[PDB]
Amino acid sequence: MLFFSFFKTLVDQEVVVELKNDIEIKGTLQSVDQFLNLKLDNISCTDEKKYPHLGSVRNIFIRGSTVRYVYLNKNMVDTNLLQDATRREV
RNA sequence: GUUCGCGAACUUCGUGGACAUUUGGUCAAUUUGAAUACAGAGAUCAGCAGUUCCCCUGCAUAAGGAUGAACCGUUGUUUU
Repeated sequence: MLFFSFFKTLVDQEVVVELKNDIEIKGTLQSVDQFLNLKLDNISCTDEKKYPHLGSVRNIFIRGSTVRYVYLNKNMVDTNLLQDATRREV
């Protein structure tokens, strides 16, 4: 519920998502749910070989388990609030 | 006395003017114990940068504005 909240707080965000099977895709995050899935608007290029065989796909739904990271910058994410939340929880 | 003019028989008589003078004119230079010299030793043409003041142009520093750029940021067996 902490992490879900955090994800929600990142609504409307151009972020790169590296998947398990060598798939790195950029996109503007829209919807966030209990199991941490990502629907990204406007799919753009990150790398040439790793980026998968898509083109006209402008909207996607990433399965939450298959993500390795969610590549944020240092100007795109919460931190000591998260820490506080963690502390509060057991 | 010395010249120029005119009257009478170049020559001479009768005659009217004019007749000072010197200072102010030393080549220097060198060889002398008068000779050599011989007037005395860079020119002209043309660039460029400098200096000052201005104007433009580009950069730098100071300051001081104006404005842009998407989008949210931080304190009982499949997604654990």
